[PDB]
Amino acid sequence: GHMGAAAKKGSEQESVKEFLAKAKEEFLKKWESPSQNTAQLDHFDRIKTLGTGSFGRVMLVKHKETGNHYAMKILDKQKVVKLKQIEHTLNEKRILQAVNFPFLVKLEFSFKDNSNLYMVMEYVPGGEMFSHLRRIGRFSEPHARFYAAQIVLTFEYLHSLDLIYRDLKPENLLIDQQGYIQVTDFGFAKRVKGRTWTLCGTPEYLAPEIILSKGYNKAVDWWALGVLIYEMAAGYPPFFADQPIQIYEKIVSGKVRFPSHFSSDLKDLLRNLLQVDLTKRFGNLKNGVNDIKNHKWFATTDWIAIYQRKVEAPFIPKFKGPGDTSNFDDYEEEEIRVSINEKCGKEFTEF
Amino acid sequence: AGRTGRRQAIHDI
Ligand SMILES: c1cc2c(cc1C[NH2+]C1CCCC1)OCO2
Repeated sequence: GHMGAAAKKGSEQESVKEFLAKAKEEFLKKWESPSQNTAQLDHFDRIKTLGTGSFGRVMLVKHKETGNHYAMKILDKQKVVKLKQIEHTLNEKRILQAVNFPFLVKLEFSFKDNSNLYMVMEYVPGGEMFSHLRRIGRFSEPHARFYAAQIVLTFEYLHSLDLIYRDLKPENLLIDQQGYIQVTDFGFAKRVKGRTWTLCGTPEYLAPEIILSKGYNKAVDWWALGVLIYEMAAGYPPFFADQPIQIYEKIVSGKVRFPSHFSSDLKDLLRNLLQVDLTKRFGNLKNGVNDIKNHKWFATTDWIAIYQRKVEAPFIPKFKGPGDTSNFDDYEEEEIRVSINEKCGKEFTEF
Repeated sequence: AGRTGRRQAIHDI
């Protein structure tokens, strides 16, 4: 057969099972008993906006007592208006306070006031994968593979907890001081036993079953991994158009074209991730994530060494010291204003 | 030809 090696991989798969069982036990303790109101706004100096998004912004902040830096996500409760915008916000905070994995950003505090919701996380000063990718054009296949391996492991962890991530893309991936990934922006993540039905995500990364209004499952994350790997290795995503509706027609079609510099191993992996037929999509078959981990394109990947952060990264971001924001783009600043009247108190009771 | 800037995710398409 292909391996002569097979005993090492099998023992390795029993160890994965052992790890995930302990991880589930730890997750459930925190999921059932969530932390709440662990800080307040005047505990932090606000320094600079690091990015914006639905409902507010993420700012670099500095804790006054300790001097530690953090990334504070600020959500304007009055912009979180639609039913699934509200539900998604509660998902994000509850999941983040319960997970623990080397490639997931750590939530350190959360709290709310009359006007806003706040989530305070570790600050990752190396910037977004997005910026680095657009600046250098594309990553070589070994470089893309190193990042992809971390997403594979992160999704194996999340899916084992019945969590779907649903917004994979370079904007959501930060590069830490060792050159490894941190996944942030859990605004679309959800705990799902079975199917879910919300039409949500980013157009370029949507699986066909989402676009087609089907009840869908964690396999949408494996589709999105295919989109991410393609975009990392090409410099642009596989379903690329100016308007969302044009993107959706390309996604559903069952067709994908590859750059001439893609290796055949890479194209084979991508054809099996970017597979419209759910009975054929890698990550969704009887062998689960192992069809991905055992694919030829990953043959050089030491999965355990990646998890243990023993592999030398392809790129280390420049860092000038604590609180350095040089790896982030600039955004317009807007003063935080807290109303004297509690807004939307009943919609965010649980936050 | 397609979008090169940061992409916003949509909560309810
Ligand atoms: C996503 C969701 C948001 C947000 C910002 C984002 C964009 N990514 C962040 C910016 C810095 C890196 C991580 O402000 C409010 O909710």
